[PDB]
Amino acid sequence: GKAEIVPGVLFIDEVHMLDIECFSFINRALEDEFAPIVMMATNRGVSKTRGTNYKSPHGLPLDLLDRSIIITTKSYNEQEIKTILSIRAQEEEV
Amino acid sequence: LKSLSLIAAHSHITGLGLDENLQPRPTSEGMVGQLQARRAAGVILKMVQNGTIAGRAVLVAGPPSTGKTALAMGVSQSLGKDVPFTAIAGSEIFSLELSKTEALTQAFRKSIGIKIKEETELIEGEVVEIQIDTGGHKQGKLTIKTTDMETIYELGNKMIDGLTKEKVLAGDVISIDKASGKITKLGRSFARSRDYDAMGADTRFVQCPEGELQKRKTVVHTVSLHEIDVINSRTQGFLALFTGDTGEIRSEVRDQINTKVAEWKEEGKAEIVPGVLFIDEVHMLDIECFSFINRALEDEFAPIVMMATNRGVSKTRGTNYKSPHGLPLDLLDRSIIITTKSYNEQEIKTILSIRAQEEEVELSSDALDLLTKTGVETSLRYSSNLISVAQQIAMKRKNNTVEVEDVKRAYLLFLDSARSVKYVQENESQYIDDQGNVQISIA
Amino acid sequence: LKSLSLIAAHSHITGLGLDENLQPRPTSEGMVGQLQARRAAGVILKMVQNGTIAGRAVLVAGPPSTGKTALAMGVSQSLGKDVPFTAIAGSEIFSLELSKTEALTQAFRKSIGIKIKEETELIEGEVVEIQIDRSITGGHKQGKLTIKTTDMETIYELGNKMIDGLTKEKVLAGDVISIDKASGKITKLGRSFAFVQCPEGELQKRKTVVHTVSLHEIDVINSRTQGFLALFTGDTGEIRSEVRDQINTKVAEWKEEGKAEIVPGVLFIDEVHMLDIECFSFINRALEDEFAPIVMMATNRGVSKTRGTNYKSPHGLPLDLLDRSIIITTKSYNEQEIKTILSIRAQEEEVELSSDALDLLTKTGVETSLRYSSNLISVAQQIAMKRKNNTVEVEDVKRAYLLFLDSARSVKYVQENESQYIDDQGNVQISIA
Amino acid sequence: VNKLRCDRRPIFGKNLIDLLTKDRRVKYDKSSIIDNELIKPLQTRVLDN
Amino acid sequence: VTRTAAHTHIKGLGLDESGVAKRVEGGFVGQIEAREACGVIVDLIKAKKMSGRAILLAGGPSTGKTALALAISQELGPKVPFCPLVGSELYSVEVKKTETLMENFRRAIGLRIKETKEVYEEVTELTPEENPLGGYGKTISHVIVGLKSAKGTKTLRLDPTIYESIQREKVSIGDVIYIEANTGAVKRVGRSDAYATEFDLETEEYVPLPKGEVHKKKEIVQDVTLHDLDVANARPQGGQDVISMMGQLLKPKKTEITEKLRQEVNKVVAKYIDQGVAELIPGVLFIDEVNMLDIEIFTYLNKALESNIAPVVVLASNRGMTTVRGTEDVISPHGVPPDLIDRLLIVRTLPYDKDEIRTIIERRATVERLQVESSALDLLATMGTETSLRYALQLLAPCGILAQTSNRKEIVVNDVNEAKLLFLDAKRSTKILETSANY
Amino acid sequence: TRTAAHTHIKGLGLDESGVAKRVEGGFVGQIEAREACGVIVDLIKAKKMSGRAILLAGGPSTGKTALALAISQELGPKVPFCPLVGSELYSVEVKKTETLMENFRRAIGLRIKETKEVYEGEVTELTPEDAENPLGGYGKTISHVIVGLKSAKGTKTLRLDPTIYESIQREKVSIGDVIYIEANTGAVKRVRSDAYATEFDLETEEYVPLPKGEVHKKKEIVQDVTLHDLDVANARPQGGQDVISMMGQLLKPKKTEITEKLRQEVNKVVAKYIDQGVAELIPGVLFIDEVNMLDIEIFTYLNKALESNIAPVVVLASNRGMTTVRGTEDVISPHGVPPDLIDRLLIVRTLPYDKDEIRTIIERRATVERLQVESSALDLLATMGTETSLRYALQLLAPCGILAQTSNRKEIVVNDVNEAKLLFLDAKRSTKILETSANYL
Ligand SMILES: Nc1ncnc2c1ncn2[C@@H]1O[C@H](COP(=O)(O)OP(=O)(O)O)[C@@H](O)[C@H]1O
Ligand SMILES: Nc1ncnc2c1ncn2[C@@H]1O[C@H](COP(=O)(O)OP(=O)(O)O)[C@@H](O)[C@H]1O
Ligand SMILES: Nc1ncnc2c1ncn2[C@@H]1O[C@H](COP(=O)(O)OP(=O)(O)O)[C@@H](O)[C@H]1O
Ligand SMILES: Nc1ncnc2c1ncn2[C@@H]1O[C@H](COP(=O)(O)OP(=O)(O)O)[C@@H](O)[C@H]1O
Ligand SMILES: [Mg+2]
Ligand SMILES: [Mg+2]
Ligand SMILES: [Mg+2]
Ligand SMILES: [Mg+2]
Repeated sequence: GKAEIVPGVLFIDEVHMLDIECFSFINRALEDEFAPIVMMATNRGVSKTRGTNYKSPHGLPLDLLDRSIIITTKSYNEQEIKTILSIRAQEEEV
Repeated sequence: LKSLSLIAAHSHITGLGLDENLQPRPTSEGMVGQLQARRAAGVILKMVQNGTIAGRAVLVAGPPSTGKTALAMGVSQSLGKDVPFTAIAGSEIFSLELSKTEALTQAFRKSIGIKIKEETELIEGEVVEIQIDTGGHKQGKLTIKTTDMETIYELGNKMIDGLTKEKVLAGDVISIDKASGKITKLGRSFARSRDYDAMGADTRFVQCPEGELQKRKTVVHTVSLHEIDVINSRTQGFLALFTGDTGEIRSEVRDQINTKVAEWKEEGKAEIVPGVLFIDEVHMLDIECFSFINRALEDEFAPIVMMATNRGVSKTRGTNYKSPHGLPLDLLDRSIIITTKSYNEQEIKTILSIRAQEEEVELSSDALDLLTKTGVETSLRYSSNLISVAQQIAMKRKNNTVEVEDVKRAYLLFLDSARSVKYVQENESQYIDDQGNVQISIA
Repeated sequence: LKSLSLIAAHSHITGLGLDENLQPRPTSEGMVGQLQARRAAGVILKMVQNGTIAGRAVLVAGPPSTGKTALAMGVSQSLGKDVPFTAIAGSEIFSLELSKTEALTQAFRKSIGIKIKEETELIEGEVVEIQIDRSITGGHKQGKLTIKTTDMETIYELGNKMIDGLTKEKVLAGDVISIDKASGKITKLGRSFAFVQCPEGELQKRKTVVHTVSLHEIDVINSRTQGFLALFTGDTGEIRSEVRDQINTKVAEWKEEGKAEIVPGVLFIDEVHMLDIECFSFINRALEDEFAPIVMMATNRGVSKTRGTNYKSPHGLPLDLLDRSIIITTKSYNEQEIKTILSIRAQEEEVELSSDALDLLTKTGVETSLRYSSNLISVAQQIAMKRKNNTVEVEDVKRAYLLFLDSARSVKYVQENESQYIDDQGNVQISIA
Repeated sequence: VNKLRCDRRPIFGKNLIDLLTKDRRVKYDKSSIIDNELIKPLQTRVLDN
Repeated sequence: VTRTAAHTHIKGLGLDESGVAKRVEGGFVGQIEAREACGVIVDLIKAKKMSGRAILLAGGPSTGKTALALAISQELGPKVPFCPLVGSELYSVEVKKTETLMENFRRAIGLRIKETKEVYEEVTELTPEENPLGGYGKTISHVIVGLKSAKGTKTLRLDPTIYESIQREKVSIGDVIYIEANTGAVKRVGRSDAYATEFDLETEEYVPLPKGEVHKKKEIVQDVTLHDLDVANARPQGGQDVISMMGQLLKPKKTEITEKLRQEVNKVVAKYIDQGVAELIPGVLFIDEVNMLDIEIFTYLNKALESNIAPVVVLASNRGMTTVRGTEDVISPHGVPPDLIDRLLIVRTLPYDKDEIRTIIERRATVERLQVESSALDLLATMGTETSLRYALQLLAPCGILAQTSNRKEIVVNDVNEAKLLFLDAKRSTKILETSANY
Repeated sequence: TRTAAHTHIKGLGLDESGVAKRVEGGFVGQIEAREACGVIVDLIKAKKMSGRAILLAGGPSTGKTALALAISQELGPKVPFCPLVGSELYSVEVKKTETLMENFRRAIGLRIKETKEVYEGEVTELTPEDAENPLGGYGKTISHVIVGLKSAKGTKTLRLDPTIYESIQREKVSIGDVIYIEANTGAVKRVRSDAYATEFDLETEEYVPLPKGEVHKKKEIVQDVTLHDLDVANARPQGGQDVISMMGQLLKPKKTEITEKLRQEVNKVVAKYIDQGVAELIPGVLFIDEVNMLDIEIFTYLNKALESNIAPVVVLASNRGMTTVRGTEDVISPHGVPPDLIDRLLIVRTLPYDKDEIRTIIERRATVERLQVESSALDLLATMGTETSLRYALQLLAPCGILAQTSNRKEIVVNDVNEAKLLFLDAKRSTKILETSANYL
């Protein structure tokens, strides 16, 4: 009762570009008793997996792909672009 | 087992000590067979022990698990002590701060043997008890009281102010050099053990030596010349003996040391001691290494190397062409070949029983014969692991003998390589290819 | 003064022997032939001595052993003196304490220089009397040194620390001595005897001294504290650009006011036929820099892939840097040219060859290369010296030729016996049977 | 305290200082008598510069 | 204030003397053969009778290799050393990876050392005062120093070095010390409480008065491996001049351990154990993701397994007919060459079953202190059986989040389908990425 | 008392007027190669040309290393010989260019010689030679100082300037222990004598017997040092409490990139000493063998450096033929060397010997090893050596002799050699073992 644990969450980008040794590192880390939650994303789809000779969906092999969970994201229509740009403009007070 | 050594896969084999006839025996020191191989190994060991001819070479081939590493270790054991053995594997030369060529040169520099002698003088037993009649040291003579002679030594400018150096109460055994040397304390006396309850770390108590004082002592050292290289590498090069920051030793130091050892050998102050080099599985090494050794093994100081590999017709690393044994013809020309043979049932069972003895493991007839069958259809190493696992089963089964029960339990619960491959080929669905082809789905 | 050397290949030609209009003599000042190459060298040297133009790439191509480097060294020597000039090669671009970027940067920086003038004062004469008041084991002293010439009697004085400065070494009462005022440094002009006469003239003389220093040296001396060690040890890398900009504006305003004077140098690069495309783009950016020495190049091949690329660009150089470069191509030698070269090489070796020696040298130059002749001359001369006469007849040359080998003969010998020596699949033979 | 002494006395080292001094001695005293100017080390070069 | 990450639901293999397993015990369900083999191996390990044993198991992802490793690590207790590190950590920077593997073998083997020490402790009184007996100025070699403590005072003089230690501690008359007589130096407890309160403020701690008799004596038992001794011997520990402070301020780097140091440490540890100071225990080594190692390691281990001190290692490869990383034609089962598999045996770790998987999910619900309904549990277990248990495992917690946001303490089919909609899996991504104009 | 396929090749069978005979000087055969190398040795002694090079062409055991060691022996201590292979050039610590510059500066030597007067003896006395103070003040003014000395059979008193009193003051000469003073340089230097050694029971004082010879003598010193030694002495900072030197010593100095400014200054100073006659330059022969592995960058670099003024001769050795040049596969050139170098360099060929010469080689190697074999077995030894190889017979003779010695013999007869050749194999038998056995052997 002297310290206070604050188990935050780590954010990483360009995971298709990640390499197999990092893949194994995170694979063991996920099974470890101490591992903060992960926000990992691959902008490219069905891209070459860096550090290996083979390409798999998301640029990630099926092992970590099944180990983790997936949230898909689709593109925008025009009206939300209009609203976002209007918000940008009123933020820029023009 | 002087060190914390527990056991070896080949601990029963300690020494290729062939008899005076050098004619091989069907059984000797635990090894069986290798008759012509053992005869040639004895010849090689004698040639190494000769210590007058350098630049020899012997090659070892044959399938592994035939005692090749055991062969080299037995050769080293039969060579006795005072001959350090270079324990370097193939995957130890591709170092970062040490390039392969000068790493091999350093291994050879360690492999050499040499002896050195030196002589010094001291005074023993100087229970002094100075008493003079302030400073200046007027009438500077000190009482000296050892076991044999108890007199008063006269001093001079260097001692009458050297006795005030190393400020002591003069109730202890001290050493001085009669050859114009300094004063060194070797510890206090037992009477000084009681005066202070808890003696300081500096203060130790040792008796007055039982004898005279003027001791002319000779000392002998066996230090490799590479250690002297590390010592004199810098102004204070004593920290680097163990850390490992040698730094790709230059050849000028090498030839200077060669000249120094030659002149000391001519002076008689130093004499040589033969050395050996041994690295296992030479095939997985760069062609550059073979090219370098093919020239560096005919130098004046060229200890023999125990070449050994087991591969077939392949390519020498660092090239593209097909090569014999995965080795260049130049290296496969200036050497002689040692080969091994497939195991037979008798030596298989004898080796298994000897290993069981080394493991403090009792084996009965049925278990011994079944494990001999395993070690003849498979290799002997599987049976050497199975004896251990079966003795574990037995001592968990409230008995010490090993029989069909523990062996069969091991056979069911431990898989042979061939049946393992068959299981892999018939259950590939759960396995993964290079492209990450895995059938995680079940139903 | 003379720098140590031996009989070098390029120790045979000095300068180009040009004219006022830079017209080329067929054989003058060592250089033989290459008339339009000589004209190009002359226009280049006038261009660089003009000083109004910076950063112009020039490339030279030609067949192997065609005097390109000879012309380059002639141009370099023809640059006169008192002006710095730096040269590098095709494998010194890389570095570990420096990046290739910074290595090329320093190579460019070293050529340009500056010269700052200053006034200097000096006292000179002969110490013929001396009297120092010095207590033994004390801390207070004075002195009177009578440094004099043969014109007048002058007992000079020393201040607080000057006693040690003028008594550091032996000072006697006849010795010709010259000391400086602002430093008190001692310079041994020579002992009077036991051997220089007592000097005449006035004691105290004034003069001017100009000090030269390169751009990179100025950058490295003042950037940090330990850089003085880097003047010799080179213990620095990627100097901070703020110091570079400060020294650049300092040099600009010094030139504007006129305290100092610029002495622009030249950077030389040869055998650049192999180099990374990153270094080629480095050249492409450095050429238009405001301060830029004239840069030379060299090549031996034609269509070839530049390092760091995969396209076989002509001249071994990317087309962008090709276009922004001045090409001076060289062609083969004339038989007159090669025999004149052989004669001048022989007289540079001062080996008194016979007429038949030069005849066979020219025949070999027609048949094969010229440097092989430049070694056959030496071996034939030594074989003739084995006969002790200072002439070489057909016998020595023929024996040397039929005992030694050029490329083609050994090539054909290996061709007819490919199974003897090591081949690409690695088989060699030791036994004749 | 007997145990203390018995443990304190053996502080032996692998390579003695005497084994180093004999390896750091001078056999040839000197050579190249004129050498005060063939080097003139950098510590003096800074002074001269 | 708890965190359970795919574990803490396992506490042991759950076996007996007769090798009888339990269907649901210790967080393990099923795997009769694997549990029997692991029990036999750990029973062999506990005897300390051998060294260098090895074993390879063929187990796919989520089959339970890491669970078995953790259980076996807990079988031997916290005191038995263990260092299971990732197979990609071998490829280091400042030290060659074979040297790192030797360092790990050195770390794995354990030991238990001990030492008995005495110590004295405020200061009652003080009387300072030998003869030069010659030309020396004087000879100070004894000073009576007080020793208050709490349960009795025993002042005593020793070697003068203790006196200079007293000045080194800069302790006043009313200052408590803690002087271990083994070295004669000073360890400072602090100031005292008796001669305290000389001022209303004091940055220096008053420090509680020492408790007990002054002539304190004790014994300490510590289990320390050999690599700590090696790294301690490598760098200096004391010093007073510039070298010591600059070296300590300098950042040490990982280096290569020399074999002569190995001989020295073996000699000294043998000398100490022969006096009864230390007792011997072997180690345990585990590496996961081994098939990514290169052929040079896979063939150096052929001779490294012959090391006489090397503890028991466990080898774990999950793939099949794969070439060793960096091999043009050395293709082997599980990416391990045959000349290496000729030194160890093979176990088969297989995936789970229907009731097995549903009990796994229920137990994970228990350790996550969440209540699971039969319908949702069966749906999770079934869709795990078709594709993957880990999907249900990673859906349990967000489903509990949904239930909490619904102000309920159970998972309903609504929650699991909502998590399924908001969170996909690998299978749904195997047929959806192709129709993406933007990569 | 050691031998490794050597200790039988000395010289080249040379002679005045450059003639090589059949069987003499260790070497047998190769009259052309030996005469060419003798001419090369004469060229090296001439010290006229700069940076020449000659390659070799042949199979195994043709003399390449033997010829290199022969010329190295012929050089002697006067001219340094530096053997090397390009594989050692793979210096991780520093770049290849700096390594080649360092090898170049190592292969350039300078021989220094000087003689300093020495006045020896033992100080018999020390007295002032007073004159009245002429300048400001009166009293004492020593005119000069004369001090006696006596070495064995030589007694003489040195008259010297009075200033040596400070030396007497500075060196604490005491009386009659050690004297080191010259006529012009002056000042005494001290290093007692054994006559007083027994006056103290134990001390830390030095003693020496009486000096020998006359009071005045001279000493001659010759020292050949490379310019690289001067360069590294200039570069490496040595000293004490000064921050630069002790910081460098703490830092464990590495191969710092010495600036060419210091190198050129060293060259200038060396030349200015050499021309004065106090010094003279001597070259050094760099030798590199088995050069096929050398890459294209080093090929171009050596082609550039071949023209250097200070460049010493570098002799190169290899045995390849129709191969692909190492470094990159674009150049498939003879001898693993691009024609950019082959056509610009002198090629020398070698070839194995005849049965008589090779048999003499085997016999002489047997003689050096002190073992021997009679004709009835040495005939078949020669036949098998012709069949198999030279190195095969040379290396396998020792096992035969050792087996005979352990079999209570000194000669080598038909049995021992028969079973020895029965047991061991060679390269062709190695390939046969490769492609016959089917049990991984
Ligand atoms: N002649 C023999 N006598 C007793 N044991 C033997 C004999 N030959 C082999 N062995 C056993 O077989 C093993 C051989 O292993 P080894 O050949 O040294 O491995 P590697 O082939 O990797 O060098 C040893 O552990 C040894 O116990
Ligand atoms: N016209 C010439 N004048 C002087 N020297 C020449 C001439 N032609 C060739 N040489 C000599 O032949 C060698 C050929 O080198 P060079 O033509 O300078 O470069 P490259 O070898 O790259 O063509 C030079 O070292 C030079 O000494
Ligand atoms: N037989 C089992 N009983 C209970 N839980 C298991 C079992 N096998 C695996 N698990 C659980 O599954 C989770 C993931 O297992 P994982 O480490 O991926 O297995 P593997 O190492 O075979 O890939 C672990 O946290 C573990 O608790
Ligand atoms: N021509 C030769 N004359 C004398 N000895 C030779 C000759 N050739 C080889 N040798 C012997 O062989 C050894 C060197 O072999 P070497 O010729 O270098 O082999 P390679 O031709 O493969 O380079 C030397 O120790 C020497 O005793
Ligand atoms: Mg994993
Ligand atoms: Mg082995
Ligand atoms: Mg040229
Ligand atoms: Mg050689």
